[PDB]
Order: sequence, then C-alpha cells, then structure tokens
Amino acid sequence: FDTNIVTLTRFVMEQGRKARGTGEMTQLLNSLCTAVKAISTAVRKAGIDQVKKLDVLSNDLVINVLKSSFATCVLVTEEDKNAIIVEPEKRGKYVVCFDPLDGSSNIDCLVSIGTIFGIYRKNSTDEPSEKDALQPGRNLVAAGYALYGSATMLVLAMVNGVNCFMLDPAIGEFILVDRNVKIKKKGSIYSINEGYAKEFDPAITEYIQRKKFPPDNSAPYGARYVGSMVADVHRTLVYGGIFMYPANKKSPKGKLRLLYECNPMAYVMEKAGGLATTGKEAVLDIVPTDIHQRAPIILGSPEDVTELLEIYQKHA
Amino acid sequence: FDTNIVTLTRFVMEQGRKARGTGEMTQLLNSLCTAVKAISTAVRKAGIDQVKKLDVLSNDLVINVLKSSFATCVLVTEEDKNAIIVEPEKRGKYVVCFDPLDGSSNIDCLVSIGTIFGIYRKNSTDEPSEKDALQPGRNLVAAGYALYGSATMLVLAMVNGVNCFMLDPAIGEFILVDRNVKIKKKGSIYSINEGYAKEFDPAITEYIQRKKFPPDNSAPYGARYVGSMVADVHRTLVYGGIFMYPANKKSPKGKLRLLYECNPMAYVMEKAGGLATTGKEAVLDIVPTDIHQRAPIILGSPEDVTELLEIYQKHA
Amino acid sequence: FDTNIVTLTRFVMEQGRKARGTGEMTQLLNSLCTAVKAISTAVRKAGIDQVKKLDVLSNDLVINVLKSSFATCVLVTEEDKNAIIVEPEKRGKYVVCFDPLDGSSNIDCLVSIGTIFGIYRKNSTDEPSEKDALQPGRNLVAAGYALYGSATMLVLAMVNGVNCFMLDPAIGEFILVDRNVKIKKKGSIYSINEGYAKEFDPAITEYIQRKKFPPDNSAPYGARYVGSMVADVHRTLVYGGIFMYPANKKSPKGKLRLLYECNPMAYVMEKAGGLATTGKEAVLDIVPTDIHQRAPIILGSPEDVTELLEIYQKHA
Amino acid sequence: FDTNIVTLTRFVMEQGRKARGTGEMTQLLNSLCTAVKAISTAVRKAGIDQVKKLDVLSNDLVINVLKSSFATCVLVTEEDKNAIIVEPEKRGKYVVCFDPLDGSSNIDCLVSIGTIFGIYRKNSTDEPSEKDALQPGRNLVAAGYALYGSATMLVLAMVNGVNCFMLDPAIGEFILVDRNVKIKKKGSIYSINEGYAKEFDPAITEYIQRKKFPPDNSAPYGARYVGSMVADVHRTLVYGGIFMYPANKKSPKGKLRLLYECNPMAYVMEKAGGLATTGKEAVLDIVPTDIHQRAPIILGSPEDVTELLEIYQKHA
Ligand SMILES: O=P(O)(O)OC[C@H]1O[C@@](CO)(OP(=O)(O)O)[C@@H](O)[C@@H]1O
Ligand SMILES: O=P(O)(O)OC[C@H]1O[C@@](CO)(OP(=O)(O)O)[C@@H](O)[C@@H]1O
Ligand SMILES: O=P(O)(O)OC[C@H]1O[C@@](CO)(OP(=O)(O)O)[C@@H](O)[C@@H]1O
Ligand SMILES: O=P(O)(O)OC[C@H]1O[C@@](CO)(OP(=O)(O)O)[C@@H](O)[C@@H]1O
Repeated sequence: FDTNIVTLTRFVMEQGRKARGTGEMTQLLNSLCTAVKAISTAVRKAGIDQVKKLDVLSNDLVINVLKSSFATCVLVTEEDKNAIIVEPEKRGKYVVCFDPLDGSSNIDCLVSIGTIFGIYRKNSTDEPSEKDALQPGRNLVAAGYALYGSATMLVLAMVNGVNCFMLDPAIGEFILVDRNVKIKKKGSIYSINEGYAKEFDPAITEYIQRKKFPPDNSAPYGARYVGSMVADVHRTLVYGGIFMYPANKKSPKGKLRLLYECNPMAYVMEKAGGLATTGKEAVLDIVPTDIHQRAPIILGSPEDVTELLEIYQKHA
Repeated sequence: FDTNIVTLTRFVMEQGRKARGTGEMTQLLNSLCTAVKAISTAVRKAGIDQVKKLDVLSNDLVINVLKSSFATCVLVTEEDKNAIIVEPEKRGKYVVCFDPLDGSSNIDCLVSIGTIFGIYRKNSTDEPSEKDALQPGRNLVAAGYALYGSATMLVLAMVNGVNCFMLDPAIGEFILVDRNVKIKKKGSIYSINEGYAKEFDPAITEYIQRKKFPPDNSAPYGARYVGSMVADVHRTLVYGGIFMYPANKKSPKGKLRLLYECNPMAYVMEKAGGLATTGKEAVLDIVPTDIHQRAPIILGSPEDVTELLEIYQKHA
Repeated sequence: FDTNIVTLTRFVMEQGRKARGTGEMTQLLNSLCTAVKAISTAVRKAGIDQVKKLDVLSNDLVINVLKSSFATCVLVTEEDKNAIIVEPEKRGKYVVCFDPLDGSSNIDCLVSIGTIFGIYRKNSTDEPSEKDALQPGRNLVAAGYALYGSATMLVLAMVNGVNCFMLDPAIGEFILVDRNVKIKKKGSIYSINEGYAKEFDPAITEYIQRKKFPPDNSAPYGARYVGSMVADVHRTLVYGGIFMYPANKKSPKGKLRLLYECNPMAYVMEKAGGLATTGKEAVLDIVPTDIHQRAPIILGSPEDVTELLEIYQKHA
Repeated sequence: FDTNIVTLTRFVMEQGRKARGTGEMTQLLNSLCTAVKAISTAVRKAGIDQVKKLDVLSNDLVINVLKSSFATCVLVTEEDKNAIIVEPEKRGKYVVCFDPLDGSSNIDCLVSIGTIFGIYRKNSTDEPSEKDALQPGRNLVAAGYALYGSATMLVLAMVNGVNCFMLDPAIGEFILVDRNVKIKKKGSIYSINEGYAKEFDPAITEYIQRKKFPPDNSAPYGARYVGSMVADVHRTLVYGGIFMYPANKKSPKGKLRLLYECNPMAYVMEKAGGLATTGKEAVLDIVPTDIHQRAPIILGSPEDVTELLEIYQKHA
C-alpha cells in the first residue's frame, strides 16, 4: 500500500549501480535476510546437539544461506573452530564474519537477541582464498546486525552511512524505516555490567563515579544494561549514551570477539558518528592475529567516550 | 529448518549462472514476488477509484515493483490503455505482459484468484524500446502465474520446464514444493461454462455430448468450472483434464486476452506436456496485432485436446 | 491500530447475554474457532501410503476442542463410524455434527475447502446421550461453515439470522464482516456436476434445459461449479443462484450426508431467506434413522428453488 | 499439524469448571487475550505533536475488550484519572487494574514492554461499584503480565500458582509453555538503576555493596537492568535474583504504582515462592487510599529479599 516500497534489495541494488557493480553484495544480503527471517521466526515461537541447538541451527542456516549466493569465499562464526572456505564453484569475492545468535542461551527470559555481521572483500591474487584475509575492521565494506526484540530490525552500515529497516511480518520484507542516522553528541545513559566489573574495573571506576555523583553542574546518568551486545548497542544508537565492556579478567580483555562483535558494531557507531575505543587502542584499526581473538570495547556518543579517554590518559 | 532451503531466487539464480547471464531475470522475479506477497496479503484479509480498487492497487504495485528492477523496458497490463515504457535510467532487457488480478471483481465469494505473466526480451537495436516488441508467445522466455487460494503458489515456466513454489507465510519466501512437473496424458475432467456457451458453441457441443454420454467403453467425464482462469487451469495442470473458453460471441472470440492470459498459460501447459489450441490455430504461434487482442483458447492434457481437434477437423 | 474489533466471541456473547443461563454456545464456538484457525494455517502450508491424512488429524483436532469446552456431550464426524459420546466430567448441554475437511480430497489443486458444523441441544435427558439426542431435523440451534479460501471465512447461521466473520490473519480473530446477510431472491447461476449426472439426471433435466436454453428472450444462466460444497454453497449465498445435488447412481441421490453436510447448509440458506428442498420434502424436515444418512440437496435463492419444484410437481 | 494444544482458555476453564458458577474469569481473560494479541502485532510494526500515542490507543483497546466480556464493573488505568465504572447492562462481578503499555516510552530502542493486569472481585454490593470495590491489597483473584519481547509471553498468576503461555504467532493462541513455575531460592543477579539512585539510595546501599564486593570468597552478583518492569520482573522470575525500586527523590520511593504496577507483580512472585516487600511492610498488605498511589517494590527470590530485609531491620 506503501507502493514505492523500499525493500532492502531495492536499496542495496540502487547503491550497487552507483559503484559499477557486479551483483554479489545484493545476492549476499538477499541470502543474509532469508536466514534472518527464518531466525526471527525460530525465536518468535521458541518454547513451543540438544541443550544448545538454536545458535547452531542458525549458524548452519547462515553458512548454507551464504554459500548459495555466489558471493562469499571465507566465512567465520563463533561456532566454528576455524574458517570455512567456500567450495570453488560457489565462490565470490566476499568475506563474512558473523555471530549467528549473540545472546543465544539466555533467551528463555525473552531478552532481545541478534545475529551480528561484518563483510570484507578478498583483495589478494590468491592465497587461495584463505583465512589470512582477516584484516583490520576499517576495511569492512558492510557491517551491521539483525536485532530480534519487540520487532525485528536490520541496521546496516556501509560506506555511505547507517540505515534502519524493519521486517514487515505481513510481507516478509525488510522495509526502510529510519534513514541515514547519526548518534547524539552526548546523552543521559551509561551501560556497563556494574557487578564484578566494579571489583575489577580500570579508569572506568572513576568515569562511573563521575557519572553517578557528578561534580560540575549536572544531573546523574541513568544506568541500563540488558546483557546482549545487540540490545545494549542498538539502544545506544537510538538514544545516545555510552556502552563499555572491558572487565579486566582475561587481559586480552573482553569477552566480545573482535572480528564479529566488536568490528561490526564499531563500524556502525563510527558510521553514524560515535567513536569506539579500546580506551588506549582504537578498535577498527586494531589489526587481528586470530579469527577468534577477543577485544575490549567502549562505544557510543562521541563526547561521552572522549570523556572516558581523557580520564584514561592521565591514569594508566 | 528446511536449511537447503530452495527459495525462488536460489533456483532462478543457479539457472541464470548456466545461461551465462547478467542478473535481470532474477532481479525481476525478485521484484515480481514482492508484489505477489503483498497482493497475497491484500487478498487474505480483503473485507476488513472506489468500487474496483483492488486490481488497480495491484496493477500499480506490479508496475512500480517491475520498474525498480533495472530489468524491464515495456510493460503491458489489462488496466492500462496502452504500454508503459520504462524510463531510460531504470531500463533493462525485458518485456513483461501481465494481468495483475484475474478474477478480481468476483472475490467476495472467496474464489481463488491470480496474477498471470509472460516475459519477453527485446531483440531489437532500437525502435526505441517500443510496444511493437509484442510478438508470438513461443518467444516467451519465462511465463507463469501466482494463484491466491487455500495457499499461494507461483507456478513458473521457463525454457527448462515448469516448477511449483509455495509461499511459506512464516518466512515470506517461495519455496520449491513440486518440481519439473508434467501433465497427465488424458484425465477424467472437462471444464467449460456450460450455460450460454451451449446455445453458442462450435464443434465443442459434440465433444461435450461425447464426454457426458460416451459411446466407446467408458465412464463419463466429471465437470468442474470455477470461473477464474488461474483456478481452472492450475487444477488442469494438477489433475489432468481439459479447459476451454471459445464461446463464439465476440468472434475474435474469447474474452481472455492473448498476450497476458492465453500465452503464459499455454506456455506453461506446453512446457509441462499439454497442448493449447484455438481449435484451428495453435495459440503460442499466433502472432499478435494489438497488445489487447482476444483469443479463443482450449488447453490441457494432450490426448483430450487431440480429441477436440479431430472432432473439429471434420466439421467447420 | 484500530480499537474496537467485533470478534465472533463478542458478537455471540452480546446476542447471548440477552438470553443467558448456561447458554454454552460461546465457549463452544470459541473452541470451534481455535481448531478452524489451526486448520487454516495447516492447509495454507500443506505443500511445504497416505490415501487420507490431513483430514484425520483435523478430525482429531475438532473432537478435542469440542470436548474441552465443557459444553458438549455427543459429537458426529464423517470419519468416525459411531456417534462419539463425551465423558461425564466434560459434559455440557450440546450435540454437534461436523464435517472436519470437506474437499480434503482436492487440496492438491488448491480449490477451496471447509469445516461444516451443525450444533444441536441434547433434549431427552440422561440417556446418557448416545444418538437419540443427535437425530433431530430442523431443530438446529445454530449451524454454519468455515471456508478456507483466499481467506478463511466463518459463516455462523444462528437463530437470529446469518452473519459472516473473517479471519484477521494478523490478530488471530474472526472479525465481523457482514452483519445480517440475506440472499438475492433470484440469482443468475446454477451449480451442478453436469458430467456424470447429465445422463443420470431425473426431472432436473428440464430445469437445466430451461437454465441454458431460455424460452423467451431471457438471458441464459451461467454455469458455475467449483466442486467443493463449501465453495458452491457460499458463492450461491452471495451471487444467488441454484445449487444442486440430485445424483441418481448415488441413490438417495445425493452423495451428501444429512447431519453434517446437508443440514448445516439448509439451516444457513433458510435463515438467510433461501430454499433447500429434497425436491419432494423440505430437507430440513427429514427424520434421521442413521447418522451417516446420505440425501439430496437442492438449495438456493428462493424463486429459483421454487421454479424447479413447480417443475418437480409437474414431473413425478 | 499437532492436535491437542493447551490454549490459556482451555487451562483456565479446566481449573475453573472445578469451581464453577459465574466464575467469569474465562470470558474476562479470553477478552484480555484479544487486546494483548492486537497490541503485539501493533508493536511489532510500529516503525513501519505525538508525545504519547500507541499506548493511549492500547488503553482504549483494553477498556473496550474488558467491558464486552460481560464480566466487569470497575476498570483502572495509568492514563485515566478516575476509576472507570462500567454501565449496567455490561456489568459482571470483577474489578480489573491494568497498565496497558509499560515501557511505551522506550519502544524506539525495541527494549521489551508489556501489559500489567490485576483482577479483583467486586465485594461490597450495589455501591454501584465505584472505587471501594477497587482498593483491596493481597486480595487479587488472579493477576499477571504480557511481555511483548522476542515473542509475546502471557504469565497468568492465579490462586493455584503461576504458569506461562506463549503466543503461537501461527495459530492466534496463548499456548501453555510452563505449567507451575516457582522461583530459584536465591538468584545471582540484582536489578536496580544505580545511576540516579546510587547517590539517593538509603539502606539499600550496604546491600548493593555486598552484592558487588563479596565479603568472603563468594562470587559477586551480576548486574542486570533492562529498564522496563515487565522485562526485569520476568527475568528475575526465571534466573532468580533481586529487583528493586527504592527511588528516594520519587519519594514513597518508587515511581511504581500499587494497583497496576506493584501489586500484579508481587502477587506473581509470591504465588511462585518469592518475596515482595515494601522493605518495611509486605507490599501485598498495604492499603490503597488513592488509585494511582505510588510505592516501593523490592521483589525477588526468597533468600535474597530476606538478606536485604535483615539489613533493613538493622538499618532504620
Ligand atoms: O553477562 P556478561 O557475562 O557480563 O556479558 C554480556 C555480554 O556477553 C555476550 C557477548 O559478549 O554474551 P555471551 O555470554 O554469550 O558471550 C553478550 O550477551 C554481551 O555483550
Ligand atoms: O464467467 P465468464 O464470463 O463465463 O468467464 C470466466 C473467465 O473470465 C475471466 C477472464 O477471462 O474473468 P473476467 O470476467 O474478469 O474477464 C476469468 O475469471 C475466466 O477465465
Ligand atoms: O464431484 P461429485 O462426486 O459429483 O460431488 C462433489 C461433492 O463431493 C465432495 C463432498 O460433497 O467431496 P468428495 O468428492 O471428497 O466426497 C465436495 O467436494 C462436493 O460437494
Ligand atoms: O528509569 P527509571 O525512571 O529509574 O524507572 C524505570 C521504570 O520506569 C518504567 C515504569 O516503571 O517506565 P517509564 O520511565 O515510562 O515510567 C519502566 O520502564 C521501569 O520499570
């Protein structure tokens, strides 16, 4: 009824045309979305090997959906011990790193989940088409996540910006809702698991104290922490605030994996105007060593992160 | 859960690859399906300018959906007085003739309806990209219909055969149900509006008498006539029988338009092994004069139509 | 997002509060709506050793829901031989006759099919309940059918007249689509299987002659037979016309059973100002000797059923 | 296609037949399920001058359905000032307290939100009914909430205990997912807004210290606050833990209202073996002076609420 019905493909296709493309991006994202519709539905009536299962089901629906587009060539998941090289007949120019169901086993309490993804391009003659083509996050060409909450959103970041598409469940199509979004300069909210982290935090500790009982003319920051990277980062895009998970134990700290949680998220944030830092290191410019390596991340509104860095500079 | 999930695009894409393609077919059919999901839904809760409206809504959703694929160039509908030439920036190599909602105003009685389509290719340098590129139905490269009944089916015929895909409404995807289908040689059923036609029929009259009270060792044909070309032809593909609408008044007889009802349907039938005849003329090889011209059609199981022709030969 | 939807459940309740007591009809119909829903989505996906199956599972379904509305005592199927008698702690005052999936034998062509149901009130006391309480004629409390077509339509024929509901596929409800339907006095369509009936047809033959060949300047009646009773009765309830089943070699010349098929439909047509005759008697007045008792049904717009019966007086 | 689904409606009825009379709860809850459904699909598409809106239309919706189950007499909203008194010919025995859309003010980030509802039985007679009949404490007949998250979960807290239902998005029903849930005796999570509460927090401050900083070798409690009450109470019902609202500068230090927010949740936690204290008294035992009476709620797994209260005895 919406008849200049901007679907994702519609969008992704007219951007390709401008790049003097070949199609693979569009075929790919098309393939990506069918895994996302089926995953959205798997979840929307979930609770109707054995224990783990859902993340797996999804993992295997994203690998098989991405192989069939003749667009991918190396694929990396939380779930697989090492990269999977797409067979020669179905290869294409793209490298996809993704987390098929972040939050996965913690959805009984109906918490908003997600699939997160980063897309690279193979630039090399051949190696053949190897895992070593796992390189710094500022080389990403597309990145984003699919959120599964009250409604299902595919937030997508590319060279030209960040766009928000929501699944219309009545036509099984992702339609452009929010367009070319930017993040608020600063904003009333901070997010960090304030338990344990408090006994183990760095200069975070002070920024937190500062955001609770402020010194200069203020009113305190509201705290919020869902416990799903996709739920706490998307809110941060939507309202403006800060998100951080550095937690010191594990020193390749974090818990969140660089290639597929941190670098899509950071790419989005930066493309919408936020900054994402390790505190000392800037996350999209860290160059990886392992496909499964772990990174500290802090992301959100520019001003607020600037704030934690200025604290961090005159500390250790 | 189905994970070698054969969607339409999946299918249409691996066939293109073999043809050493360019993409437009797939982009197109992709565009076609989004109009079909939205039309399926418009109908599935219909009854919840003014009087006519639905066929129109659909017409305008199929034109706008086909223009956005950079694949079409001339488009022809029941609804539009004359062809629409796709604007230069959005053009592609294909010509689509289609009936956006055959049956349209007769759906209050919840009768199964459909959108029917034929796809041509422009072979000419330029004319520019004109309506005259409306040529004989055996030149079609793709043809088929979307049925809207108990469930929603996109039956699609191409050079390699006829395939059946059903809409899974839980993932808004058309999935391959029935594959590479052929029609039964002969079969117990005939379809013709047996009212009026009886006071106005040709050698039909006798074939009908013959199918009611048979002479040689038989048992009578069951009659069935829904009154939607898509409903009565799809059953005919599915069970095997004969369908005919010649009705003599209008002598460019028929009522069904050649370019978009008769030639998709005939193409499907023939591609699945049936034959479709004007009785005297063979329908896909009739060459058109008008985009909106009318043709007599008889279609279905080979043997049964052969039967009406052999009657028709030794008559007028 | 439009705040006052007239669910079947509301409507039944507001007509029924204005009666009250243990007028269990509402939790009876409310449970009927849950299996009819359940069936509809099953049928809209059946496609995505068995000579019969989806229909025996519908059978199972209907029985279970009927029984758990502590509203029932004797149930009647096409499949189950014997009348099924509900057990003590789930008993309530009604007897319900139903055909769980008319046309399950034509799903393959996606025709149009439905659930027929006739409710009765257990009259004679503590029998406990076994078949006496089930064999009235014109004593139906409320009857009607579910049509699973383009959309799922539930027509309820009550004491007060006939209304139609639609399954709002989006909210999970049968919303009121027409409030007090009444048939066209004479229609323009005749529904009969003129194949293997034409030779075996009795008096009715003069009748079809006069419907095709018009004995004046009158314009001939249009043939229309979908071949699924839910489909032909409902179309005849909306565009008028005559529908008939006079089968001869199905010898109480009807294939159609009284308790489940014929009786619910004749109670709908009659509560909407239409006629249903056996051709000798009125179908509503026949007395049941056995549950699965076949019979003939001629039902339609009034002045047409009459036009046939005065032929039938003349005739035999 | 799996034949015996335990709809909320069946369950309520089978526990309730085993009570009987005018135990109207079933057409009351049955009508509650239709607006909760209706809301869910609205919220799953709100995205595809207004400082407030979807929630005033939910308000309108709930009121209308409540009233048409001829089951109600006094309704209580967050939006409407006064208790709304049902009119004579639609009156039935119950008083229902509800918050139509907790978190409507966070939809934009797709958090998780819900409908809270508390039912009461109009006690003192023919008042007619206006607010006396509405202000009990621990006298709730049944209460509970709708969580619109990944999926829509309806938790019903009854006399017999707590069970959870899921909206089967495909058949239009709340199917039984867990039959008699009881909380973990002590959880491992604490839910509180430590931002603009930390400085204003009273005794509760020692409590959060001892939940972060563990005074032994004990492992610290993990922070978790989604910031939408439906979301934090339900997660605390499944992984255990303490949830709290002690607001100080929201001065009966709680933002949360008793009749609609606090009371339904404390009746669920308690019927599932969990505690809800005001910190001085038990929240269930406070007496209502006005309908929109704010209050504090600490609710959780038993041995944790206790661990806080013995601090509170010590404290003040
Ligand atoms: O609850 P904790 O352990 O503090 O961590 C939350 C984070 O962990 C995540 C990923 O980092 O899940 P997970 O435990 O499954 O690995 C996300 O849900 C979220 O970003
Ligand atoms: O009912 P009649 O007039 O005999 O014709 C049925 C035929 O007409 C069709 C198209 O030929 O519809 P329509 O009247 O809208 O043009 C189809 O429904 C069907 O093939
Ligand atoms: O095709 P015939 O046998 O003449 O009768 C049609 C009737 O048969 C029905 C039941 O009455 O199905 P079925 O062949 O499966 O028994 C309906 O489809 C229809 O009303
Ligand atoms: O964020 P604060 O104001 O501290 O309180 C959170 C509570 O507020 C609620 C209602 O209690 O929403 P709201 O801000 O719209 O009033 C819930 O989301 C939640 O339980």
